[PDB]
Amino acid sequence: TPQEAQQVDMWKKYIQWEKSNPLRTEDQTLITKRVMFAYEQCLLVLGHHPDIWYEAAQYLEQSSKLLAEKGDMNNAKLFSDEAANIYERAISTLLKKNMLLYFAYADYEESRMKYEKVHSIYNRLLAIEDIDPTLVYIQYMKFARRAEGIKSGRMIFKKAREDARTRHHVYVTAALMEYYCSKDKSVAFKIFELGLKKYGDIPEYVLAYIDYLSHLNEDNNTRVLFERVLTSGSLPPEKSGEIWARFLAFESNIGDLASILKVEKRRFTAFREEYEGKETALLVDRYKFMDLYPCSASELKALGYKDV
Amino acid sequence: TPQEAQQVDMWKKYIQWEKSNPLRTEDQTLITKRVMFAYEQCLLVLGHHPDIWYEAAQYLEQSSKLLAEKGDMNNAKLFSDEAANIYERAISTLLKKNMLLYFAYADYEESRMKYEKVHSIYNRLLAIEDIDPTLVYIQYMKFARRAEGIKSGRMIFKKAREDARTRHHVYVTAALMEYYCSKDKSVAFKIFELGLKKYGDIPEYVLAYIDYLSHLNEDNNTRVLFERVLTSGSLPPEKSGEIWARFLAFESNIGDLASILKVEKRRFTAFREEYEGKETALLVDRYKFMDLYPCSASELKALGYKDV
Repeated sequence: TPQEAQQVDMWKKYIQWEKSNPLRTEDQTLITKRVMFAYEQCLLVLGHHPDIWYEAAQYLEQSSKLLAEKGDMNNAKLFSDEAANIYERAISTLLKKNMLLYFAYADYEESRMKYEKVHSIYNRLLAIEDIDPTLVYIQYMKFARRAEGIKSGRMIFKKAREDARTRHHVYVTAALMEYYCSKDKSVAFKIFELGLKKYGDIPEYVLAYIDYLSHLNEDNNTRVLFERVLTSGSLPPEKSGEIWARFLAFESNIGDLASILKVEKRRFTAFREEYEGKETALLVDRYKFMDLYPCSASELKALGYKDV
Repeated sequence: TPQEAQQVDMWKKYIQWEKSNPLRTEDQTLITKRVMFAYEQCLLVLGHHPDIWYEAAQYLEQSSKLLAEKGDMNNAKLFSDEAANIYERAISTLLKKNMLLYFAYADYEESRMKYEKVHSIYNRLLAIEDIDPTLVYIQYMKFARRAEGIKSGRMIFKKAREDARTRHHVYVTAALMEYYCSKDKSVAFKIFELGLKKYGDIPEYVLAYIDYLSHLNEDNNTRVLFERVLTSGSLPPEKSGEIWARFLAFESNIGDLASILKVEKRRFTAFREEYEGKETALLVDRYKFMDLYPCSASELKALGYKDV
């Protein structure tokens, strides 16, 4: 609502004034106390805004940093700990399923080295039945690996495959992790293959896999994967649109005109209904390269051309 | 214009009807003529619709294949050379500078081994002063590679650079060609570097480079590239949005929380204006993964979140 936008601004503009140390004081612990009081007053009527909680926690974070740099250690801990309580209150009441704050809180405790504290935050979220954990497992994995090594990440991945709610993105994340961090193509291939087993009918997963393999730059292996995913019967034709496109493109970069036309023919087959009476529309994707088109916009729509 | 569209559809149907050979005749060359006569009358008034020319040119090419597939060589060649003149007529009259047709023409003549003919078409087009040759050179190089070889491709790439109208896309194409075909990273690097001098300010080109390098999976090199791309003044700050997200994503994949936050701080520092009092919206990009967001679309809305 437009009216609420104004409340949020009066609060933020007011908190800003408070942050500009009106007292002209120098006792940082006193400024921070006045600023927090303001945030509190704000949270009483805007407790449903993730940003309010986040910025407040962010403030105690920067504050604690200042008192530390300026020697004061006692208040550096009090404010550091208070920040974490901000996150706790956030997810413990008004925003119980807010992934954004859970992740912020996780990162904050990770920065403070409280790894067990982190583990309990992610798992706390996961234990909430009505949410899509996919993105949660990903963050969790990135944390395990980052702070406890490969083996730790793998355990989180395993916990992810065993959760019925997890979706395909988790396999992509795991496979690439093995490839980028472990520098291990062998396992990358294994996890992708494993995910292809249950998500061979999801174009974004298949495309995700196709893409990883393409960049290895070994023409043959790449062609096999293309054939396998397109010709296994797992991926419906109505959804193979971009796979065909990618395949065409691939044959264009390192193949020959016979490979290209041949593939473009198999696609027309798959969409004998779709691109019917519009072969010219399909022809465009044979020439377009990142924002460059064989025809003008108006000319391009008069062909009935639509692009992914 | 609705009127225009109605007529095309109208004629396409007729032409199509004539293609069904409503009066069952085992005389193809006659079915063809009847269909071509239909096309001809259509091209007489709708010569400005590329699809009509191409589709007609295709039918002939197919009729030439059905006749040649039964022994009748005479008509096979007759209809083949006929298809070619349809392209020839299409670019010589109403669509003098239409890329899709020149490419389709070139491609057709190429499938018939008429390479000199091909070279002529690409050149007749490049010969036209007011057009964007970029995509024309890209296609020419592709042809030059498959038909005459890598040494030939590099030749078209030279002309492409020599031409003051060309845009960055040609460098990306050459660089990747050297990578995907020549399997030569050393040259891919030079071309990309060569190009980087002329287009360090074009986010599209830079992202293309980063992406190529990034997939080579050598951490420190990728990092160095990011630092150069984002650090030299060549890239207008307001157009760095995406590069910074790639950078943050990159660190998120293979680095620790510190480097992640370090890059996030630099991103913010380069956008104080942009995302101000909207720090939370940026935090979103720290977690998002290929279509999975930490918040609900509406929640993302309130944060003033836009996707770079």
